Amino acid sequence: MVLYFIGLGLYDERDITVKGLEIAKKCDYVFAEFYTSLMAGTTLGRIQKLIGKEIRVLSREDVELNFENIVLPLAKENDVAFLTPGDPLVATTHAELRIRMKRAGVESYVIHAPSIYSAVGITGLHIYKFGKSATVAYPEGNWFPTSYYDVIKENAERGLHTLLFLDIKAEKRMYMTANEAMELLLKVEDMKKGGVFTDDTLVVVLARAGSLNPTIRAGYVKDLIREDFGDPPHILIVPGKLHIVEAEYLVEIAGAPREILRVNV
Amino acid sequence: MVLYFIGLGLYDERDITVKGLEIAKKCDYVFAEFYTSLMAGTTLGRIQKLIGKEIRVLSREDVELNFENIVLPLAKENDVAFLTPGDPLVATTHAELRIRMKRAGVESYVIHAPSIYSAVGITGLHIYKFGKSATVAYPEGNWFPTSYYDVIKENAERGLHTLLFLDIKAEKRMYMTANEAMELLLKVEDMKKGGVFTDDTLVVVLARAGSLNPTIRAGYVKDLIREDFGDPPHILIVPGKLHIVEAEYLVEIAGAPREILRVNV
Ligand SMILES: Nc1ncnc2c1ncn2[C@@H]1O[C@H](CSCC[C@H](N)C(=O)O)[C@@H](O)[C@H]1O
Ligand code: NA
Ligand SMILES: [Pt+2]
Ligand SMILES: [Pt+2]
Repeated sequence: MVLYFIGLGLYDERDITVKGLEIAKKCDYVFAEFYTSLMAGTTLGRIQKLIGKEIRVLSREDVELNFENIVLPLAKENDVAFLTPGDPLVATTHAELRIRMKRAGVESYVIHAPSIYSAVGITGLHIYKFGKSATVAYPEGNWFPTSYYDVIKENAERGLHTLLFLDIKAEKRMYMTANEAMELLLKVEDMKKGGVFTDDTLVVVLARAGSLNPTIRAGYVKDLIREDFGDPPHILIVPGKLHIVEAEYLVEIAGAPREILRVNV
Repeated sequence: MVLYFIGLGLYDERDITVKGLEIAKKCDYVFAEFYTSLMAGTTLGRIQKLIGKEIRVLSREDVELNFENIVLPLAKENDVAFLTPGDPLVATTHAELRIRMKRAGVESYVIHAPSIYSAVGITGLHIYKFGKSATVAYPEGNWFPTSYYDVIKENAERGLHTLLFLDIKAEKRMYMTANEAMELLLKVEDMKKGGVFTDDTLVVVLARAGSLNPTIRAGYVKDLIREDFGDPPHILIVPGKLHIVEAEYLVEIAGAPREILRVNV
């Protein structure tokens, strides 16, 4: 009868909510996708064991082109679950999926889970101060995306922080590191020369949020661009004018240079 | 003392994550606070029953002024859990708390949970398009705050959505409804004449996020300002120019007027 959008959380299979687990356990069919993000702390096997169901993993093409062709033949007889990393509707196009299903006569429910979008709070940066978000995409051939640079510019001018989701090619097992995003940004700066992202820009890196020991680091690009932040996933943040308490957190928790406390300079 | 910040999630006692529940059960002492927000879909008794541990509630004062005298000296040699609605560290007081503990030589870990910041994704509005967020506070005495109005203007001006939290008196359990928020915003519009919030402005109201049956409504102020959105807490969002996909989602899921497909896209 119905379709469940169930988020699995940030890091591992335990990041799912109790609500999500109890509902997943009782679904007749369980589908999942693992291309919108990376859950570096678990495996398909562990998730299957926790839920006690066999999980059919879908590729991006299966979902975007054949979702209703794969699910309709079931959702019309049985309860179906669709599992995704983090929160199913955050920084994905899965919301549009609910539209398809509804037009096809299948009602759906969403079960939220920890998302990187709110997890940024662990960096000490005021979540309300974040502005428009962007994604740093891998260049492809001659195509070199650069719009994320303009987003940073617009937010920074307003004194707002910029959350930069990093690119991922799940089928090639390529997960963009914060180091790589910084290299790409330095190159876009070299081209545009807007003084938006340079060696002296203060950035914040959050790696593997959701794990008990995520990597939280802050400092100037020149010092962090070659630093090892551990395995992916990574998220990069370009803060705006800092609040003193934001600077305190970055210094005391993220090991930032004590000089940022002079938010005046 | 190792301190575990554990988020309780959006609505009820099942919104905590499997990870949070298990860690909370392993902790010798479990504290909680419900002053930053309330868990409107459940009760302390129900959360206590699920966690299977005695839950010691702490007031805003207990936390901000005496946390080191209550939690620490109690949990000399043990692990302590501190339960908070939503996702820990989203609220500023939690981040400050972590800094304080670190200075006191106390290490802490964070177990994330769904936050309203990511949950709003259920409105169909793309998360990347949200800009600076703000809170609508009641005017009182000789004080009439209006900054939240400027936040809307700056965001919408750039085609960004504005997430608006509504005033809450946790201790007294009093909430500002979306209706009241709308009246206040119109009152501010009359004072500023910015053409930012009027009877023709498109807004979205979200209530009981986390619940399996949340209330998601979209429409013009003139139509929504007297609608019954149910029990608080409510969340008000003033979107910017809509993506056609966003608009279709609002029409088909949040019952928005077909009219938005040509007026707000
Ligand atoms: N646990 C994590 N730690 C650090 N970054 C993460 C992360 N999870 C996701 N990200 C970031 O977000 C990108 C995927 S976008 C999908 C986000 C997911 N829907 C959610 O709600 O969390 C990743 O490439 C990475 O840039
Ligand atoms: Na935001
Ligand atoms: Pt989208
Ligand atoms: Pt919250």
